[PDB]
Amino acid sequence: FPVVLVINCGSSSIKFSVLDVATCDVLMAGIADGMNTENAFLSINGDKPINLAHSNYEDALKAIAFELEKRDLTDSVALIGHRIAHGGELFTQSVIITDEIIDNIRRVSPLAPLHNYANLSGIDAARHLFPAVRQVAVFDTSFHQTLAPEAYLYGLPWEYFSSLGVRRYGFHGTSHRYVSRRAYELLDLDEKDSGLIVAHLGNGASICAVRNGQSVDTSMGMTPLEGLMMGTRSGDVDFGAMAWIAKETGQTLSDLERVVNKESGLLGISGLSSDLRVLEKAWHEGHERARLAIKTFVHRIARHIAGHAASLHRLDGIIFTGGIGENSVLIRQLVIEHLGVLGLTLDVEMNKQPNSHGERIISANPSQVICAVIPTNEEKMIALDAIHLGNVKA
Amino acid sequence: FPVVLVINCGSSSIKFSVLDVATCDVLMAGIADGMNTENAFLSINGDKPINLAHSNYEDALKAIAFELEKRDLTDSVALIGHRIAHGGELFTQSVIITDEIIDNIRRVSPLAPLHNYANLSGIDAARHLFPAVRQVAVFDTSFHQTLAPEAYLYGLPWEYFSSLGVRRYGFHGTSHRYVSRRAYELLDLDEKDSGLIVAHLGNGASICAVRNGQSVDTSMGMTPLEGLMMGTRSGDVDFGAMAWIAKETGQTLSDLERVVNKESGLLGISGLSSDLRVLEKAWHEGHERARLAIKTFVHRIARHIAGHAASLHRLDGIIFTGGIGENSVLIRQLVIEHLGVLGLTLDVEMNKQPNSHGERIISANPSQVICAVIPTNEEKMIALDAIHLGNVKA
Ligand SMILES: Nc1ncnc2c1ncn2[C@@H]1O[C@H](COP(=O)(O)OP(=O)(O)OP(=O)(O)OP(=O)(O)OC[C@H]2O[C@@H](n3cnc4c(N)ncnc43)[C@H](O)[C@@H]2O)[C@@H](O)[C@H]1O
Ligand SMILES: Nc1ncnc2c1ncn2[C@@H]1O[C@H](COP(=O)(O)OP(=O)(O)OP(=O)(O)OP(=O)(O)OC[C@H]2O[C@@H](n3cnc4c(N)ncnc43)[C@H](O)[C@@H]2O)[C@@H](O)[C@H]1O
Repeated sequence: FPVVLVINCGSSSIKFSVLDVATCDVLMAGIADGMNTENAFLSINGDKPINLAHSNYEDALKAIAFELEKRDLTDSVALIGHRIAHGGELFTQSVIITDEIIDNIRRVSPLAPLHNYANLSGIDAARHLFPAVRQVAVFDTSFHQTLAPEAYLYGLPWEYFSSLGVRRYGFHGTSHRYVSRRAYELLDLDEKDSGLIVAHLGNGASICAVRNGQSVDTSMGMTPLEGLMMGTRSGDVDFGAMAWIAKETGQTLSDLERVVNKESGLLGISGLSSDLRVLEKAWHEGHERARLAIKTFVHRIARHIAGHAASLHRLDGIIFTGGIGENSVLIRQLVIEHLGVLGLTLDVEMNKQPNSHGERIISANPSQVICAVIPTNEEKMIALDAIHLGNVKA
Repeated sequence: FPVVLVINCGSSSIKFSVLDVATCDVLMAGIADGMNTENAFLSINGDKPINLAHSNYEDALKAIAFELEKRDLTDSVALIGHRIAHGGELFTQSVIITDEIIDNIRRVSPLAPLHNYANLSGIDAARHLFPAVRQVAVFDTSFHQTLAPEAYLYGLPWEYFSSLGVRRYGFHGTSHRYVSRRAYELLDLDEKDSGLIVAHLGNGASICAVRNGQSVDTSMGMTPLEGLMMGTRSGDVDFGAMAWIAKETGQTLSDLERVVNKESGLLGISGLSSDLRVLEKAWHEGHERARLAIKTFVHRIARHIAGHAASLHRLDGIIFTGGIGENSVLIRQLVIEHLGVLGLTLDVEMNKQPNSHGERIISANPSQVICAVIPTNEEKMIALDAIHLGNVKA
């Protein structure tokens, strides 16, 4: 009864899950949190916030490793999956982790230094604690590697691309990939003659155009800062505006980077919260800046969905996913009503249904494009990649 | 036989034209150039590049004022029209210039300091040299003042909007307005139940969604730096990318501002020229970076056209205009082929025709959206506003 241990070893946390290989069901989940800090803890299933004060990335996983052993799981771990933030141009698919892969992840790390050096910290720990276990790296950029240069180039001087690697990469690749594969079933589409837009709407948020099974445009950039407005991120912002602000307030690029990344977005406009549930209720209670944040948020989503549609030969489906996309009856409806130009017709009884109803269509019959909600499952996508790679000879 | 003197008094030049009131035809045109410099000259109709070494904004216009008098035109100048770069939120239409208007243009000047202080330099000169002549200010931002907050807000903290006025303004307002008014005739549309996208494609470039006669979205930002890739401007650029470059090369926000504004775009990608004719031929001659610049250029136009379409209830027309939009058979075709998702069908015999054929439809009958080329005429739009305002009592 083999299992897969999935790890996302972020800048300040290690989220993990243990999935059964035969059914891909979660048997255990958890989050080590407050990493590299004095107050570090490990909450499995939100059941016993066990203190692990002053603990590194390997300590957290050595904690977790014991918890699997306390449950006799350690000896069924046949595979380990690692979520990697950034694969630059080197990674176009998931790979069995070897010394070469480590070097290569290390080479692309300058593109996402905070997050990639935490991913490597996690691989290092896992390799120690599970030496006879095959391990697999799954990159959030890799699905977007099929973008053409016209879709990934910035209008900067060519020098910045060829010597410094400045180009669009895009993220949420594992979600976009997973969700698009699931849409071909739900919508009864032929992958190889199909056109989808996937709106991954969580705390971080991005659109992806998937033409014939392949990503052909996505909204995030070299960094997660491009495209949609999100929880705390501004989304697309006029560089001339940012330069004008600099002069006016004395702020530096670094300062404004923090603002754009940590204090902007739903949080920034509303002045209340990055949380959409909080803001939905605030609007309901007559809050005006909450209403503006959401309307702005919706408008930028509508605008990118339509804009990413231009990279398709035909639009068969729009799929919503993520915490916001799976759960917000309002935002889904607002966005879809903002896309009447594309011929969309919402079915509000279908749109009203909670996420418990799973993969589900939410558009009427007259609708020229199918709209659906498809809960993402990144941990399952990582495990399926791991399972496949478990049959390989290295 | 009254005439209107139209002036665009830019950062380094004064373009002018003299239009007949009864027919709106150009009787005289010219460009004072190399302003605030040692080598300053005045080329009327490209006929006698008259040297005017070391001359201010009033000297240039005093030169021009004499040339009108040498042609007995000075005494038929019934109206003067001034092109203003930026009207902030104060100007929503064209106005008879008074002391109040001057103060107000001066108040909004921090939003576009280079260009607005040159506009005021031009008003100052014209007011002196033509004291009994009614004068009119026409702002490139004013047409976009009908944008809703959701369409003009950035995802920055609310503070930056309410105290510093950081919002989208958009430009090419006079062109977008002019061209959209002309499209209602060409396409036999009712202005009040209509949806247009106008692609103003020149050296500077922007899209505008015009719903029921009103601008509801546009691609430029607080500054001309947002949206489309253009001649020397990058267009939309990931702020995270720009911050990453800063760290890597030691460059400042100011440095990167210059790069983004003056060295990027068609120029930047190709390494050859900001000129599209040069690049069309370069591609034809097998040049790869010329081909990439154009493809990138086209792709970002297609993406914004479709994205601005989301702000319409229905898409009746896409209109091309500007030096590139009026004259590039290739780019028009490429862009339209990149929008097959919207149901466009090009008529290539119609698309092949040069600009001499004027306002013209370039789409087939099956096409679900009419596509057209409509030569812009900003000087005529300014004069028509002036003519109307000549009937007012101040
Ligand atoms: N610089 C960088 N470079 C490279 N990689 C980087 C990076 N920075 C970060 N990364 C990486 O990017 C990856 C993804 O990061 P994120 O983009 O931040 O993660 P996410 O997909 O938004 O998922 P999350 O769980 O945070 O939000 P959820 O969908 O629950 O959605 C939460 C939202 O859903 C809403 N919601 C939930 N239920 C709701 C309901 N019933 N109604 C309305 N809203 C609801 C909530 O209110 C909330 O607003 C991470 O691995 C991270 O390490
Ligand atoms: N920071 C700021 N804030 C506020 N306001 C500001 C500002 N900076 C500037 N402004 C103002 O914005 C206004 C507009 O500026 P711009 O945006 O720069 O002007 P434009 O509309 O591009 O017109 P231009 O004449 O330069 O180019 P054209 O259409 O001929 O098109 C030229 C192109 O067409 C191409 N072309 C011509 N014929 C062609 C053919 N046959 N085939 C292919 N291409 C052709 C050419 O190759 C060339 O590439 C100005 O008043 C300016 O002062």
